[PDB]
Order: sequence, then structure tokens, then C-alpha cells
Amino acid sequence: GLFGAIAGFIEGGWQGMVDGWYGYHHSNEQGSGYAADKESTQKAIDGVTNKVNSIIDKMNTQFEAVGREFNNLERRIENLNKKMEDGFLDVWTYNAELLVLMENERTLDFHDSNVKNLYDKVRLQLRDNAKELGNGCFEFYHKCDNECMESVRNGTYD
Amino acid sequence: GLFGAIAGFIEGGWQGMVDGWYGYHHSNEQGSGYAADKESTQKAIDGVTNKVNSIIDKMNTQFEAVGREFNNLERRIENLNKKMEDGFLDVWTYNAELLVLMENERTLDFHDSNVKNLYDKVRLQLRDNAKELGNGCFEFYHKCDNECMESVRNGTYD
Amino acid sequence: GLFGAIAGFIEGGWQGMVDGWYGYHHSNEQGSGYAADKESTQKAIDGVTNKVNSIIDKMNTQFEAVGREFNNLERRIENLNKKMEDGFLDVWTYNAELLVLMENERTLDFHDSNVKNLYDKVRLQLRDNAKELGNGCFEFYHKCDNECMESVRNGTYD
Amino acid sequence: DQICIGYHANNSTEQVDTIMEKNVTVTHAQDILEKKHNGKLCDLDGVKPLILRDCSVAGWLLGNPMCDEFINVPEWSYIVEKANPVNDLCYPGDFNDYEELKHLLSRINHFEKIQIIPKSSWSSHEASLGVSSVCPYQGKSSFFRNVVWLIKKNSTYPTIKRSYNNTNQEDLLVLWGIHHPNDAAEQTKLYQNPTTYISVGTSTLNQRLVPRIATRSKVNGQSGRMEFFWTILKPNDAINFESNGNFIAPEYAYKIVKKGDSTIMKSELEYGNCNTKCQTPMGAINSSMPFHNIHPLTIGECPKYVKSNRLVLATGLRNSP
Amino acid sequence: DQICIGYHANNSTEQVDTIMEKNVTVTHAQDILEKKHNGKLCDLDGVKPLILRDCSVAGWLLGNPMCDEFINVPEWSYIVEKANPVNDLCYPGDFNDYEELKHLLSRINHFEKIQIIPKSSWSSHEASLGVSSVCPYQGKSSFFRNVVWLIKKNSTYPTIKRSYNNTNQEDLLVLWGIHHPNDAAEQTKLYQNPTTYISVGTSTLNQRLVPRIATRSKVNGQSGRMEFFWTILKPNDAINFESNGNFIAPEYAYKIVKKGDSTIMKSELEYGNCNTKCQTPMGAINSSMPFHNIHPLTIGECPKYVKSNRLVLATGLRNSP
Amino acid sequence: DQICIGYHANNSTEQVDTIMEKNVTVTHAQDILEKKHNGKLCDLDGVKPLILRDCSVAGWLLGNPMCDEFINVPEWSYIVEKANPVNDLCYPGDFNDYEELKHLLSRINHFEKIQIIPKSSWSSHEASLGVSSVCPYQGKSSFFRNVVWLIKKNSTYPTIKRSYNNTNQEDLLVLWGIHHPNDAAEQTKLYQNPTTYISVGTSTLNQRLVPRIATRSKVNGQSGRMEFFWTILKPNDAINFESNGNFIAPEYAYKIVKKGDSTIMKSELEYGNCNTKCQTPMGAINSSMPFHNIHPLTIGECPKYVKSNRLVLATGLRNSP
Ligand SMILES: *[C@@H]1O[C@H](CO)[C@@H](O)[C@H](O)[C@H]1NC(C)=O
Ligand SMILES: *[C@@H]1O[C@H](CO)[C@@H](O)[C@H](O)[C@H]1NC(C)=O
Ligand SMILES: *[C@@H]1O[C@H](CO)[C@@H](O)[C@H](O)[C@H]1NC(C)=O
Ligand SMILES: *[C@@H]1O[C@H](CO)[C@@H](O)[C@H](O)[C@H]1NC(C)=O
Ligand SMILES: *[C@@H]1O[C@H](CO)[C@@H](O)[C@H](O)[C@H]1NC(C)=O
Ligand SMILES: *[C@@H]1O[C@H](CO)[C@@H](O)[C@H](O)[C@H]1NC(C)=O
Repeated sequence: GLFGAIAGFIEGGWQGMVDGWYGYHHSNEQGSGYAADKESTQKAIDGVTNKVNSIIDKMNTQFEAVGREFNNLERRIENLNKKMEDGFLDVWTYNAELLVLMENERTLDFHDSNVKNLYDKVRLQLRDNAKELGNGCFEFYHKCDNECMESVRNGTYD
Repeated sequence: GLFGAIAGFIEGGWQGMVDGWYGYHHSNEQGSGYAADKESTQKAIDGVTNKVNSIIDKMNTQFEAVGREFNNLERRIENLNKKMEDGFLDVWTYNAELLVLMENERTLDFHDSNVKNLYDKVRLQLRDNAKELGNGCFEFYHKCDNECMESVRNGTYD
Repeated sequence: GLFGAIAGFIEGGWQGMVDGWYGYHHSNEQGSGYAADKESTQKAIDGVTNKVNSIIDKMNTQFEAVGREFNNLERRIENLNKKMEDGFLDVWTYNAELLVLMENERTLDFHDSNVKNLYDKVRLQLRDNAKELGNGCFEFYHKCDNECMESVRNGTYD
Repeated sequence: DQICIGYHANNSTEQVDTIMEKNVTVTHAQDILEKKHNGKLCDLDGVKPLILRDCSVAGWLLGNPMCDEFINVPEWSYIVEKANPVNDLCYPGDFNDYEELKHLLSRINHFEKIQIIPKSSWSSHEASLGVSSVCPYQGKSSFFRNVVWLIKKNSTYPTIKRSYNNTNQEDLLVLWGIHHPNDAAEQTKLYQNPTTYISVGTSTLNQRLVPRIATRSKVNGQSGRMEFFWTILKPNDAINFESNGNFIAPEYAYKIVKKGDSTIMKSELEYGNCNTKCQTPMGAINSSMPFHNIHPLTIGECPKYVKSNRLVLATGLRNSP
Repeated sequence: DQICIGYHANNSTEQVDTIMEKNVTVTHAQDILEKKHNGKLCDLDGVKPLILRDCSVAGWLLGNPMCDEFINVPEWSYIVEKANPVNDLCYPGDFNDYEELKHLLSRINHFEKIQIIPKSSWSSHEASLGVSSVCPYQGKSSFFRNVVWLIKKNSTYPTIKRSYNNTNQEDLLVLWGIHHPNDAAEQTKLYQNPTTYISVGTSTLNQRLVPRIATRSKVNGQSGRMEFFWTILKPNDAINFESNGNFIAPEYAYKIVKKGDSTIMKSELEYGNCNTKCQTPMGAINSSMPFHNIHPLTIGECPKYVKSNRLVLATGLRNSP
Repeated sequence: DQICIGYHANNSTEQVDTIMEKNVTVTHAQDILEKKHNGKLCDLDGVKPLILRDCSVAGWLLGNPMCDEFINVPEWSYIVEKANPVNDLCYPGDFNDYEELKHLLSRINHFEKIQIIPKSSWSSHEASLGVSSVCPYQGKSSFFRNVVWLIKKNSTYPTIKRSYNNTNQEDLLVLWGIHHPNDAAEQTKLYQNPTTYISVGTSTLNQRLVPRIATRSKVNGQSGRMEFFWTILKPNDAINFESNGNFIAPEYAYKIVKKGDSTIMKSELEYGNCNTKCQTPMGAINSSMPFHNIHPLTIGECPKYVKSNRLVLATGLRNSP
């Protein structure tokens, strides 16, 4: 994906993180586990919720067909009426299918972006104090217990 | 935003940079201040100017309503005419509202991108010679006067 | 471009890489040359091929004009018919021109992204073992022959 | 010791399309296209439709004797008519400006039928004899119940001069007709006079109908032809009839009590004993989807019709194996 | 010592919408929707409209005596007509193919009125007596100034055979009429002959009008009816009139000098003494915005109409607190 | 020792537009708009069009003697007609509901012409004399070959009562006419009777035509007027003609053998001796482009018409100097 994190340098998702959309896995002497990052998850939830609502709203004023009858010697106007009603239903069908297609791609990339931004936020804190593994993980140089671990998660470190 | 710089790792904008859209703040023994980066600002100005012109042009061939009258026993064709004229005005209203919505988001992200690219350009020069602070700033290891400072800005360093 | 690699930190393309869309240039005691990265090139080829096919498909249901005649005292309906047929041809012309414009920009950025992702993949392997030059190149600290070179290309190193 | 950044996967099988890639599996999705309906005709917000069955709008309004179910119909929400109703125009003919009338009906929810000229109002002409075997009621020769086929009395057709004033607040739909016999003998037989006319006058109408007497194909064993006309009589206006034969005359007319949003939908379906907020000709819709792909012609609080087979938005992220 | 990368903020309050977020404050923006107009009817590029006021297009062309302001009108840019003009058709009737005529007018900027048959051209018939109190001028019984209501002279209506040749380069709009009396007595009284006809001939027109004599409602105290017809007489073609009564005859006709882009706009507004490049029925527009949301029916160099309340593009970046 | 990441450049000159930048040079591109055609009228999938040349659809169907090339035409794919065909309606007139007929034709690929009433079927009337010099064939006075201009025999026009039954499975297009003389003398001269009528009857048609006898402009040296009518006679239905003069009578009628997708295209081009899958009025199209900008009115397997001058997609990347 455009931002290179999802199914890119981070090879796959986490079944064990039931908690939110993005977060951390940690691993040390005391144990290991997952913690959702709630700020970026909620931010992600708001964006996608507004997008869906924007999409639905923007489409609430589509063309509505009206029943309309014509006798045997009004074939030109009947056909005109037909091609007009079908013409609009085609315009709106295309409008709807493409909006979904384009926006689906924007949504996938947005998630990717959020994952990369969160990765970088942690990278910028750790700096020298850890080896960047290449896979979404940082290996610490000096032992890092749960409170140190909590420290990376909330954005305080060193 | 997608590129993580604007209102992301760089927490807020600069009231004191009146000069252009992106630039530098520097701070040393001799003093401190702002300098716009004119190349990327101008590049940004051209892109947004063309976008506006593209948007305006692409819309210069919208549907124009024509006045059209019908007697008391031509109600089917009057209604057809009505729903046809309204149908197009709805298609164009949606076209215009969505183009603006989608492009507004593209413009915001473009600015973000430009800020990140400029950040990275400086990061790639400084390399080891400075501590990356995590906030848009680089703290130098060896004293850096105004001419050294000018040196980062124009893309010559070391 | 949004991702800063194409005609950004990597100043220009390679006439000598006839082989694929993205790849590597290497240079050591034994010699120098180009090697396409086939995985990301093919990935790029699939995406662009599907986009073209999606664009063509989505447009296979545009409005078709029908010949339609009217006598001297049916001028209101003739004009209605005219403005209706032109109205749709304008909607579809705009639809087609804009889809191309927006998607052309998406395609250029996609290539940029692919170049950046490939750059970063190599950067994440090399780590300390090379100087990041700022220009798309990595200068090795310890001599790197062809098999070492092949080693970066396939994603095994150290 | 190690900390990692990562993202959610789950067991989702939900798929979305993009421009560059079809069938991407996503952790979460939102389908926005309603594909289902209940296959019945239902009431719209409690208000039952007018279901014509085997009767056409013409057969109903003129009061074809096969259409007695519709002598007096309650306020409706929409009207349902079959594609080819069998009980229309039992005595062959045309209905003048029929589609412009149907168009008025699509903006009417209620009629109240009132008597304008009483059948036992004709002293000089025979009312009770204008009946055909092509319009049977209970095995006997009958006729459109709302119009009176006037015939000569004691071998005479005096000039008719009859007039109705609209002392209702409401608009009134008035219907009349003319008979086109197939030869000179029939004209003599029914109306006595060889050369006839019907003349209708309101404040905006200036009509003079003349019988077109020619030989033509039998339709349901009939060579004659009825041609029905209509007008909307404004309140406080008067309709002036004048004829010396061939006059098919108003008995009942319709008061337009209520104007409501409505349609005449074409459907072969019968009543389903249900209620709904959204009706299509193929079945009713109950959903909170923005779109549906059932049928273009709906009435009610309806999703927008698209021609798609599938409309699914991504919400979650690309789901991994 | 420290160097930082950053971006502009300012005191902007300007807001734009996106798909994912409404009301983002931006450093700079460009509004592209014109929401304002001057509320007047104005000249279009110096060229004053034809403002009918209380007269309808029919009232104007036939020359209703209440419409004298429009005896001779200069080249216009567009025409303005009220929704319900009071001075139309002073003597009740219909105007045949009226909307198709109005449609021709929307592609005409100038008429020049010329006399085709002089009133003092009728030797065998009484011109000066065809006048009604329903069409008053200065307290006296008058009539449409462009057509002549011919009546019998010394109790006789000889067959009229009159013909006009178009020796103008231009197309010529020709108007005539027919009177439908309400009884046999009036027919005798005005035209003597019981059974009449008007016959009109050009190279493409084959017309025969026959009076429809029936009893009908009074409209403005009148039971009779006028029915007006028109044709466009090509240059070098001749119109052939022939009638033995009920003939409302051409006196003046219109030369179609100039064809220009124009409309008949519906507006209750009067003249505003302004000039503009873009006129709507509600007011004029002066702006360099691409769009506007004033009214769909404009004329001139106009922005495109959308139904939006707001269209604002971002140019600058997300503005920080 | 150094390794570098990079991307392809080549010698491409191909340019694409974006929202923010026009004329970006790309390494690879795909043009999707067809701008070329062969400028000829061609067969559509082997099946040759009906190319009328100087004959109009009216001139063809009525059988104008100048249109003999079209006495018997094979199945076509589409029909081509010039904007202003010279050989139409050699004897001046109108063709009633002409455009609704043309509309039927756009959904018909084949006619088979059959004789319904034989010319040598008239015992009491003169067939062979209904001919004009305005409709010449080989220097002699002739007439529409498919209709018979009946004239009086031995100074008599007996009432005609003729009837045709459709014993073809197919629908049958039937054409007839009426002559409008320009004075009382011509009526006497041709038909004897002063006051005439034509009456046509089918199961759905109730027609009575009456000659409109008035003085009018000469058109191609003629003051008289022909007015042609048509109906589609259903299989197993009968058309009933009855007239005492002015009757232009069916000789030949058209069997509607094949219904196919077709159009009447307007084009001044003649036959090009080519085959194609896609025809425009300006030339044929052979391409696998999704779009084209040739002309809106095509027939066949065609790309979609857009009004663009240029539609080019990027596939490759931004090409460097
Ligand atoms: C996931 O899928 C499995 C199998 O379909 C199902 O048992 C489970 O309820 C779903 N949801 C969760 C929470 O796993
Ligand atoms: C996508 O998956 C659907 C299964 O619902 C399948 O029918 C379709 O052919 C697939 N499309 C492609 C191009 O893979
Ligand atoms: C910014 O806003 C303030 C207050 O609205 C105003 O005084 C000033 O002129 C604006 N522009 C600048 C340059 O600050
Ligand atoms: C956005 O701000 C406007 C103020 O002009 C307000 O009316 C509107 O409700 C706001 N919309 C949302 C969803 O915040
Ligand atoms: C590139 O362009 C040159 C000159 O136009 C031409 O000779 C060559 O065939 C093209 N393609 C390649 C492979 O260079
Ligand atoms: C783009 O290049 C074309 C050459 O085909 C030229 O005509 C056009 O003016 C150029 N447009 C711009 C804005 O550079």
C-alpha cells in the first residue's frame, strides 16, 4: 500500500489484538502482550465514520423515476422518456460505483498511513536506544520492563 | 494527515513565518529566526493554482436551463421537462460538491507531503552530525553559526 | 511527488535500466550495473493493468444518442431532445476527463511510493553497515562483492 | 526486550473492490446496497393502495359493470394496474387524452362519486334502453354505470340542452361520450336524426363532436365505437351539454377531494396484507441502506435505486492470512 | 544550536470541508460560489429588455388596447413576463399553438410592425363596428388593434377573397382569428350567413376553420369566443384568406428583423435602471466566480448554477491554534 | 562500494495531464480515444445499408417515380438519408405523422412489397388518368407508384366500398391519401361530386377525411395538395375504405418481415464499398479504443462517444531529462 507498512515492512496483522486497530506488542522478562493505541484508533474511527456519512449524504439527492404513459402514436416521446430515465440511472450507478471504488482505496491507504505514523512516532522516541529490526519491531539495548514499556506507549521515554 | 508532519510530529504552525508556506526556524549564539523555503513554496503555489484552474475549466461546460412552456393538456411533457432539468442540476451539484470535497483533502495532504519532503531533505544532509529531536528539530553536535545555518537551508553541508 | 523519491531525493531515472520499472544500481571492485527488482515491478504492472481495465469497464455503460425527428410545430420537444442528448454527452465527457486527470495523478504517485518503499526496504537491511548518501545510494563500510550485492537485492544481509 | 508496532487481523472474509485490486479481504466493511424485498404489495404508512386487479383506469372511472368492486373506493396511497387489464372498455372505443388523465391521477389520492344528472331526469328520451350484450352484468345486457346511453323516445330525438353547475368547493372530473354507429340505418334506428352533434361548453372548453359513421372491423362482436372525453370542471363553473343524438351522457362525476403524492404502478401482484414505508412494483422494502437495486419506480421513504449488483465500503483494514 | 522545519500559521478563520472531516480551518481558501445578486432587472450589455408588465405575450402581439405601451417596441435583449398577466386576451378565447409561438420568440430580438391589409380596404364589409366593451380603450368599446373584427354591411356578408404577398426579405409573423358566437341568433346578427368558414392558404398551410356555435359560460361577461391562429409567412410567399363571416382579419403583421439569443423570463420585478452582463429572474449577477446559486434560468456571461449553499476550496494548509 | 535504488527512464515523449500539472512526460502511456475514421459509408457486419441518395423516406415508401432504384430493396442494416432530399413528395403536400413513421422504421430492417388492391380492380372508376406533370417518369406525366389517383368514369363517381384482409402473419404498413383541389371547378372536373369524404376503418382506427378546398400558393406549379396517411394493419385485421372522390387509393403495401436494430442516419455521403463493425454519419470506425470523438450517432459495436480532443492515461512513471 502507499505507505509501506501494512503488508509491507510489517508482514501481517495481529489476531491477538482484539482491542483496537493499531497498537503495540511488547516482550520482556516479565512477559508479553498487546495494547491498542486508542488515540489513533479513535481518530481512525472518526474519519471512516464521517466518510461513510459524507458518502451517504452526497447521494441523498439522486434521480427518482416517475411512471409516465404514452399512446401508440407518441413513440418518439416515450422513447425520449425512456432514454432520459435510463440515462440518469446510468449516471448515478457510475457515480456510486466509482465513489466506492476510489474511496475504498483511500480508506485502505489511510489505515496504512496511520500504521506508519504510529511506527514513526515510536521510532523518533527510541532513537539510538534500540535497534530498528526492519519488521515493525525495536530491540532495546538496555533492559525495558513493563513501566519502561508503558513509557514508550504513552510518549515519554529515556 | 497522511504524511504525518503537519499537526503530527510537527505539532503546530508558525505565526512568525509570514514569508512563505514552509521553511526553517534556526537558533544559535547569534540569535534566531525564520526563513521560508522558496522553492518548495513556489512549487506548492503552482500546483494549487493549476488545480483551481483545472477545477474551474472542467466545470465550464455544465448544463444550462432553458425556459420552456406547456399548455394545460401537456402535463406529461412539462413534468418530463422538469425532471430532466432538475436531474442535470442535481448531477452537476453532486459533481461540484464532491470534486471540492475530494480535492480539498488532496490539497491538505499535498501540503503535509511537502512539509515531510522538506524535513527529510534536511534530515538526509545532517545525518550523524545532529540529534533528531522528534519534533521537527535537529540539535547540532558541533556549533553552527549563521553561515553553517544558511548552509543547511541551501542544501550544502559538512 | 507525494512520496518524495521520484525526481525528489532520487534526482533522475536510469536509461541503463531497460529491465523493469524499479531496481538497483551497484558499483564495486568487480564492476557495476543495473538489476530490475521484479517483484515490485510486477506488482506495479498488475495495479496499473487493473486500473486501466477498471476505468474502461466503468465507462462501458455511457449514454448512447438515438436519432429522433420532429416537425416544424414540435420545436419545444425537439429542443428538449437536443438539450437532453447534449446534457448527457457533457456529463460523460466530464466524467471521462476527470477520471483520467485524477487517476493519472494517482498513478504517478503510486510509482513514487513503490520507489520509496523499495528504498526503505534496503535502508532497513543495511542499517549501520552503510552510509546513507542522501541521493538514493548507500555507501558500504565493509567491502561488498557481487554476492554481497546480490544479498541486498534478494533481502538477506549481514 | 522488544516492542513492535502492528495492526488488527481477524477472521473476516468480507471483501471490497478498489481501482487497482478486486476482492481485497478487509477486517471490517459496510454493505450499503439493499438487495432484498418481501415480494408483496402492502399498505403505505397504514394507507391501503387501490388495487384494480382486472380493471383498467378507464374501466374503473367509466364504471364498467365488471368493475363493481370499485363503485366507491376509499382514499388510497397509490394505485396498482396490471400491464394488460382484461376489463377495460367493454364496448370497444378510445378514451380521449387518456394518458393526460392518468397523469392527473398520479397526483390524486381520493375521489368522491356524486350524481350530476339523474337518469330519471330524462323526460323526452329513453335512458333505460342504452345497453349492450358486450357489457354484461349478471347475464344481462348492461353498460358503463356512470354514463347514460340515451336513445330516442316514441321515434323522436329532441335537441338536448342540459347544464350542470359546480356547487362543490372541489374540482370535479366530468366524463361523457359519443357513439359512432357503423351505418346510416343504425343512426336512424337509435337516434332518428341522420346528422348529429354533441356540443360541450365550459369557461375554457369549446367542443363540438360529430359522429364518424363508417364500416369497420368487429371488436368483441361490435362495429360501433364509443369515444369518451373528459374535462376538469372548476368550482363555480358550469358545463353546457347540447346534443340531438349519439350523446353518451354524464350521470355520475368524481369530486377530487384529496391531492396527495401517488403513482399508478404496473404490477401483476395482488394485495399482500402488509404495511411498509417503501413500495416497489415487485415487493416492499424495509431497510436502512442508502441504496437498493430492486426497481426504479418506488413510492415512500425509499433508498436510491442503482443498477449495481454490489456496493460495499471498506471500514477496516486489509486483513491478513 | 538547533534548526527546525515548520510551516505557516496565521489568524485565518476560513474553513473547508473534506470527506473525512468537516470544518477544517485553513490558512488560505478560495470561495467559488456567488451567493449575491442586485435584485433588479437590468439591461444586458447596454440592451434594455422588453418588460411586458401587466401584458402577456398574446396581449402584446394581438395588440390588446390595454397594451399600448407596446405598439412599437425597440430591439430587446430578453423579454420579461409576469406569472399571471392581467391584460391578456381581453375578449375571452384561446391562442392556438401559443407555446410554440413563445418558443419562436425566445430566438427573436426584434419585430418591426407593418400594415398588410388596411382597415380602410374593406368596401363590402363593416370594419369599424367589430368592437366589445370587454376590450375598453379610454372608456369606449374597443378591440385588439392588430386584427379587424369584420361585420356585415347593409345586411350582407359577401365572400371575402383577400391575399397578401411577402415583398420583404424578412420572415413575417401573420396573425388572424375566428369568432365563435354562442347561438344561431348572433350568427345571423353579425354575419348574416348561418354556416361559415375561414380558409387560409400558404405554400405549406392548408387550413379551413369552422365556427363552433354552442352555449357556454360567461367569461368577463362574454359567451362568445375568439380563437387566434398564426403562421410564419416565408419571404416571397403569399397568404390566401377566404371567408364568408366570423373572420377576424389581419391588419398589422410583424417583420422578424433580428434573430438573437433571448428568453422569456418569468419575473414579477419591474425595470431597475442598471446594466449587467448576467441576468436572473430575481436579480442581476456581477462576479468572477465559476458558480452561483441564484436561479437556474439566466441569460448572459453567467457562472454555472449549482444548488449548493457553500463551495470553498482549500489553497493553504491546516491552520493551527 | 555503493548500492543505489532507482527507476526507469527512456526516450519517451508521451505526455499526460494531471489536476496539478499539465504535460508531464511519462515513460509509458495508453491513449484511449479514437480520433480516426475511414470517411465512408460501409456495410455493417456484411449487411449493406439502404442508401436513399436523392430520395426521402416519403419519396421511397409512396414510390415517387424518381425513386425507382427502390422499387424492391433487400434487407438493410441501417438507412441513410440526405439532410434535404430533392426527390420527396413530387406532388406537393404533407405526410401525416411522418416522424412517428420514421420512428417505426428505425426498428425495421426489411420490407416486402405486396399488392393489396389491384389497379385493374376498378370497374366503375378511372385509374389510369390520375397523373401529373409534376411527377414525371421518362418525359411523361406520372405519379406515386404505390397509390392510385382515382378519377371519375363516364362523368360519375359511385361510392367506393373496398376492404382488405391481412392474411399475412406479418404486420402490414398501409398507405393512402386525399387530394385537396384548389377550387369548386376542379372538384367537379375530377370527382363530379361537390362534397366528398374518405373513411377508413380498422379495429382501432375510426377515420373520416374531408377535402379542404381553398386557394393557395403554387408549389412546383401546383395549387392542389396531397395529404398522405398510414396505419399499421395487424395480422387478421381488415381495413375498410369508403369514398365518393378525392381518394388516393392503396395499390401496394409493405409487409414488415424483419424487426432489427437500425437507424435513419443523416449523411451526404454515398456508398463506400467497405465493411465495418461501427458506422458514424461521417465515416466508419475500426478500433479497440474505449472512447471515440467522431460523432454521437453511431450503430454497431462502437466505442463510447465523448467530446474530448485528448484522453491519455499514464501507465509508466515521470520520465526524466
Ligand atoms: C470469527 O469467526 C469464527 C468462525 O467463523 C467465529 O466462531 C467467531 O464468532 C467470529 N468472531 C470472533 C470473535 O472470532
Ligand atoms: C472476486 O470474487 C468474486 C466472488 O464473489 C468472484 O465471483 C469474482 O470473479 C472475483 N473477481 C476477480 C476479478 O477476482
Ligand atoms: C489577521 O487578523 C487580525 C485580526 O482579525 C487582523 O488585525 C490582521 O489584519 C489580519 N492579518 C494579519 C496580517 O494579521
Ligand atoms: C460546521 O460549522 C458550521 C458553521 O458555519 C456549522 O453550522 C456546522 O453545523 C458545522 N458542521 C459540523 C458537522 O461540525
Ligand atoms: C527510443 O527513441 C529512439 C529515437 O526516437 C529510437 O531510435 C528507439 O527505437 C526508441 N526505443 C528505444 C528502445 O530506444
Ligand atoms: C501542453 O502541450 C501542448 C502540446 O501538445 C500544448 O499545445 C499546450 O498548450 C500545453 N499546455 C500547457 C498549459 O502547457
